Amino acid sequence: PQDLEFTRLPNGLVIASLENYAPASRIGLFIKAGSRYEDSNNLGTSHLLRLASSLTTKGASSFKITRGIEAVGGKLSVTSTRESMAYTVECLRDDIEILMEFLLNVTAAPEFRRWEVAALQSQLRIDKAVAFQNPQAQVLENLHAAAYRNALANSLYCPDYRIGKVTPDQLHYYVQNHFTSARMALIGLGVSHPVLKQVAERFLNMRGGLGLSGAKAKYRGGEIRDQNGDSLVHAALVAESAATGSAEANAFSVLQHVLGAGPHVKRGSNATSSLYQAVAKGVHQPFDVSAFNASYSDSGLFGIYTISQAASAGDVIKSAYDQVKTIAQGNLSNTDVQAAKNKLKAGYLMSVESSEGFLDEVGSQALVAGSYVQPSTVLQQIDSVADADVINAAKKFVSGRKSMAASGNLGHTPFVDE
Amino acid sequence: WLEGIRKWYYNAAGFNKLGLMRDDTIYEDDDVKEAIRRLPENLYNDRVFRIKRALDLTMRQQILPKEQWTKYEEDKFYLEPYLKEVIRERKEREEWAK
Amino acid sequence: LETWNIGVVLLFTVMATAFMGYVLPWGQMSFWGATVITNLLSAIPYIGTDLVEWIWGGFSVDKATLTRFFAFHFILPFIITALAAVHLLFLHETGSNNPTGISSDMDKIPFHPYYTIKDILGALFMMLILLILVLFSPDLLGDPDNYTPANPLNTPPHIKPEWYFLFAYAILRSIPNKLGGVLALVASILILILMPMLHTSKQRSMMFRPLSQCLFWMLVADLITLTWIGGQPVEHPFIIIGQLASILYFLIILVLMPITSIIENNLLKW
Amino acid sequence: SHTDIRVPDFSDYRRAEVLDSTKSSKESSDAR
Amino acid sequence: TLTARLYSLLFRRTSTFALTIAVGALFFERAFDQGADAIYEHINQGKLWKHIKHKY
Amino acid sequence: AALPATSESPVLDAKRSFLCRESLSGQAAGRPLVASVGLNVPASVRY
Amino acid sequence: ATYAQALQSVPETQVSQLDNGLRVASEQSSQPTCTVGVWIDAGSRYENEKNNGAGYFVEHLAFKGTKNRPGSALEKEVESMGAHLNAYSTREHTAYYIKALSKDLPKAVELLADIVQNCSLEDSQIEKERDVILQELQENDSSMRDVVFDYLHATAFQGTPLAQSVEGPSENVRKLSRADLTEYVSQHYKAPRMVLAAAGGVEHRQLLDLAQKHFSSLSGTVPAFTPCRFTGSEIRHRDDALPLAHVAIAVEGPGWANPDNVPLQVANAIIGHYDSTYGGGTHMSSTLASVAATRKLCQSFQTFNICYAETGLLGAHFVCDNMSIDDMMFFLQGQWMRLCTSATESEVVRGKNILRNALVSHLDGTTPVCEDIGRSLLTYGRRIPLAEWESRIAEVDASVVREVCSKYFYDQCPAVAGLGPIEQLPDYNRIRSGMFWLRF
Amino acid sequence: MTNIRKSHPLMKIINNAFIDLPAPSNISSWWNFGSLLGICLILQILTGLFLAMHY
Amino acid sequence: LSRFLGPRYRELARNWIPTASMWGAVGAVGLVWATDWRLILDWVPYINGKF
Ligand code: HEM
Ligand code: HEM
Repeated sequence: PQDLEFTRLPNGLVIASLENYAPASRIGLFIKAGSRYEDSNNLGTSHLLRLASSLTTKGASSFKITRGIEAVGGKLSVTSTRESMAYTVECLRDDIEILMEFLLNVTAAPEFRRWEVAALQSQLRIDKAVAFQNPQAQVLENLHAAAYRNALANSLYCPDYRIGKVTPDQLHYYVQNHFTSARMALIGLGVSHPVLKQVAERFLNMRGGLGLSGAKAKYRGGEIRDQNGDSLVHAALVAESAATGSAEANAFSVLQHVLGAGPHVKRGSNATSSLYQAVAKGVHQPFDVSAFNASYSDSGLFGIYTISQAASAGDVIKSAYDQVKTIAQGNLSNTDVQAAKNKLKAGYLMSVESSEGFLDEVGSQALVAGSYVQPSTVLQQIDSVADADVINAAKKFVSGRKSMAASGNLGHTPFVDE
Repeated sequence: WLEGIRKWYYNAAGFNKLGLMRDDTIYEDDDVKEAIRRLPENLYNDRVFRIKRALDLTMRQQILPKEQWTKYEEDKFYLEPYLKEVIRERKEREEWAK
Repeated sequence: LETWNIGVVLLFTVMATAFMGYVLPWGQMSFWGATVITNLLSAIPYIGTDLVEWIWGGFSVDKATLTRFFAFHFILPFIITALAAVHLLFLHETGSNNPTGISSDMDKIPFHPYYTIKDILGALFMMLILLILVLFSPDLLGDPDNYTPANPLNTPPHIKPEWYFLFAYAILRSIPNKLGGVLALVASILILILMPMLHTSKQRSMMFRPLSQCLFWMLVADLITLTWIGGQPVEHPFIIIGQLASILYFLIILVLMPITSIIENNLLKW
Repeated sequence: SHTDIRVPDFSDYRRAEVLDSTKSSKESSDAR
Repeated sequence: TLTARLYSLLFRRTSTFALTIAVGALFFERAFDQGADAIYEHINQGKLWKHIKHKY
Repeated sequence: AALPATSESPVLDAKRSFLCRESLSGQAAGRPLVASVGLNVPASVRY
Repeated sequence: ATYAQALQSVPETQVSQLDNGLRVASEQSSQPTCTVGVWIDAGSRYENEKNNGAGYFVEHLAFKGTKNRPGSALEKEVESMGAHLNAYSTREHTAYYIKALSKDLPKAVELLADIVQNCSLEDSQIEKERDVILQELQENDSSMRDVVFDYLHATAFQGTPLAQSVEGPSENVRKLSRADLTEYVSQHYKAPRMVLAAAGGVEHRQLLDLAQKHFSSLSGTVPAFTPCRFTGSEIRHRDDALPLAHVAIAVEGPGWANPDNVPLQVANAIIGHYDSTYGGGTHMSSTLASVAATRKLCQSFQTFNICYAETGLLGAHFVCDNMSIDDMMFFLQGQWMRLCTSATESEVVRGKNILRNALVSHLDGTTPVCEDIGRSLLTYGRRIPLAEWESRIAEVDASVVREVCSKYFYDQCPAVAGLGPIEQLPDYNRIRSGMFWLRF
Repeated sequence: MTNIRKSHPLMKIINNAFIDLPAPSNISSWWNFGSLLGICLILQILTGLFLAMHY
Repeated sequence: LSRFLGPRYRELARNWIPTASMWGAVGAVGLVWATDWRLILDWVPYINGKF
């Protein structure tokens, strides 16, 4: 099924293509354009930009894009993290030229007409309310606001006061400063490399440079508490860990899977999760606990996420934190680290099974590192991680300053200091 | 000269005697309604006051002083591009519908 | 559209009412006008004669026709009242047009103080004209021969319908063919239903359209010509005058007005 | 508790064509 | 069944339903008037002008 | 797109309750959240 | 490839059988991970009113211990290799599967055989799962879509075992004993009704050797299936405390093996789906989606083709505020009628493209392919290749769509479920009249 | 707690048609002939009925 | 007109032609029946007896 072909053009744009010969083709344009590039004056600009695909472009009207992508059964999706924006077109392999022209019009020639932009402010409210129906969305937003001072402190969602105020000039300035060639990677699964090169030649010649150089994320170490009475309390307690793609980051991944990083068995007991066992020793109420890992280009957050009854919130949090401290005290066997490595490696290989997952991995790799590495190298990097590296990471979390975000009835929730 | 006839007709039409521009007098169908809805707010407010003043003038069966009349060479076709774009979108929808 | 179409319906119904009411005095003009305009319905192919004899209730205009015309004349204005109510219902969905042809929502006023008093003064003026007619020239707009009782064995030397039919009468007398004449007479009112489809101007009103005003006043003068001609005998000068007047009537509405509006559009660079 | 909801038996009102639960009701639909 | 066939052929579409109703109205008027008239002239047999006209 | 999405999006609608530890299991977050929108697909969030 | 050569290059599902009648099916790739599972022809439609819920209860107890792996030991083993154990139950099918590394397939296969063959069904665990299942019933009550589809099944298939819910009524949950569950497993977990599927980096010969080493004990070489009458009917649960109303309307659609399914799916793609978080809104080719976006008539709508062996639910589910239900019905039924009488070729082309895209995009990853293999061998006795699905889609036109939507939708009695502030949900006679057109 | 002219169901529609109806501030005498017609109609029904008492 | 024409509208015409001609036959039969138009009715076998 051929081999991944990865090249970097003189404009700095990256193009990577794997022709797997699958009936469907998937093309993603990955850009360093997340909400970490906003400042205090244009918060929510990139959220409206995420919602702004399928608006009129210089080469195709809004009706043309909607109707002409639905005609071929195609899909146009925009997925944002705090650091990246990925624009994906997926369709059958015979219709990829139409979808690629649409994608290139969307990213390189956006028009941001004032009436279409003013008729899109309502979906900021709709989109954010739908996301905030999950109690974790706002807890993670508050955790980033309380862990950072400036850059990663920015929400993926528009501030409520900024809704109805994100202007077309903010969108134009944003695209002109973040959608540049040396910040972009076009990655096609199920396409030929020369085709992607011709696509990258017909467009994507904005500046061939680095655009606006966003600020370094500054650790804050604060606490945000959202009393809202919800039956459950969601609490996140983190410290600064490491930037993505390092030996320390891999140690933090192994530590996440030592502590427990989500369930493997349906309705199970999370037996191999040491955090879960520590909490279930004393907390006989319904609960969930996992280790939380958030790695970024210039920083990272490692800690614990707990969901519990309002009454038992403190007991769950103290139990989890003391289990982490016990790992920091050098109590960590080789079998548990082998099991954690197996979990991590299996999860990594399973994430790239789908075309969406493999495309996302290749795109993030091309943005963060500017190079592609096969899963075998990733797995042996996981293998290289030693026991002392895990013990460390846990020490760094324990000794590190903490940021906390909780939501629910917090009358029994501790503070960062207690 | 075509422009002699054009300026003659602009004087004879006489909406300039009311302070109106040509695009103020257009019959408001659905295309024109969307075109007016897409105007920037300053142009919309100018249009609204111009039209209100002209209605106030015709209510008295009066016209403005000749100094205040819209000069033919100063008539701003402010609504023309918005209307052309609205009509282009309608025409595209219809071409799709066939 | 909806109020204009209701108005066309109202025009036809008012004409039917007035026509049937004019027969009620049973004078010479009543009888012979009913005779001519009912016999116009025989020109309909196949079912025409049966339709006329059924409307008559007999072989000619006679007792059955008079009593049924009284009944229809009594009932029709109430149908007109309902149609005028529907008319106003449709009109209030948009409000009124205005002389500039421009939407005026930024300058609306309450109806009561302003247009109740304006409509009342208009009503007083209408009453003045009507009372001058009633109290000073009661017979100015009528024919002396309707003061003679109807005589089925003696046709009046002239048979002219009421003045407010004469234009259509002139139109119907212009074309020799019976059925084509009737079709032209009906088209001279059904053509009002074509005005929206024939509108090619960028502007709603003719306030800023000098050439369309010229054509409009030609159409008014031509309708006055047709009224005069329909009041005159079918003789040498009046035949050719009425024929050219009818052709002009249709050629303005269907041809000259849209082309002239297109020319005006181009003169305004749109 | 929504799984505790059962439609009541409508056999008393049913047409004879559809009294059996084990039969396709399409096979009588046209006739019905 | 017969009613399944009638529905499938003549009742499913409203235009064909209406055509069946129109043709049936014509044939029903004919047959119903014929039957009702025969009943009325049997009840009143010999009493009507038609029954006795052939003597005059 | 062609496929409907594991979950459609009612705003102003209570989603689901969690009453058991078995249901609560997996609801804790482990990775930073991503936000996804789509022309013809339900919007999603992931943690 | 040109999508015609790419379909022809898709790997072939290899199928074998054990002497006991267990079918073994695998689609191989070069991926370093696999999904392997057991799909069983067992569901709630196989349960009567006294046993209803037993299959869900057995799925609940599946991973809680076998005679070889007591309690958490099994879970530990799965978790100790990075694998993921999952299970599900429907009214007709039950599945237990593992996502593992390709080198873990032997153990995974072993772990599955044990799970289906030697579940402990311990009474203490049965009581703990009784409590869990009651709490999950109350959790499912909170999901308006799940409730409205249970209601739709209950009224459409009233008097039949297809009206039953998967979980059963809470009274059965409280009353089911170990003897009930052992009887359910002994009568439904049989080799002739099971399929061992595997998709991914799995060689068929090796999987077959594993199945012969771990499943050969199973039943060698009987109550199963009665047809389920469909009923035009409505069930309306009014709760004006609910912010949004859910409405599900379905006619009797075809069963699994009926070719009419392919045109009908095409037709559903013409109507499409929508929710208020869509980019396209007013510009969508689906008329209902564009009207719903322009007028804000609903929060979402979806078409569905639920299939059982011999019947199914063909219809639509929508969510809207109290004052728009009527509109949502009017525009939805109208679309149905517009398809029955005036389908039109270009939107049939669009719907065909949508269907091909749905079929190809769905089969992305080892787990969807493993489910496709298992469920396909249960419903068709075969894995239908995507080239065949494409052949069946290519033979659809507007005449075919008009004919099949006429056969299933036009002048048919629907089954209707309403939940919430549904006072404006139209009366059943009005909906039934909306199922035909007088102009036509 | 309410103006009868706006609350009462018959007065509501009379009010909306002839009192509180927004009318253009600049409609001329040519716009009077609607009400005139409505008056003419009424006159014809009145006189006519009194004529019908003897005809 | 321009907004009309095109393959889709000609296909709609073809789709509705059977229904239109069926309603035409319905109107024809109903008009023949209501007015007792013998010009056609004299050819209908049993109805022929009514004249
Ligand atoms: C029974 C006789 C009629 C009555 C009582 C009547 C009544 C009215 C009234 C009261 C108005 C509002 C006031 C006005 O603008 O004049 C009006 C407006 C109107 N009528 Fe009539 N009308 C009648 C006949 C007609 C006829 C014959 C037509 C022509 C087809 C017509 C078309 C209109 C139109 C288009 C308007 C709106 C005019 C505008 O706002 O610019 N009506 N009618
Ligand atoms: C639309 C409103 C009406 C119009 C346009 C109208 C018109 C006419 C006309 C032109 C005449 C003949 C006048 C003449 O003798 O020269 C007449 C006569 C008559 N009308 Fe009316 N009429 C209307 C309403 C009514 C109504 C509603 C009635 C009955 C209540 C009525 C009763 C009569 C009677 C009895 C006559 C015969 C006596 C007479 O000649 O004056 N009219 N009508």
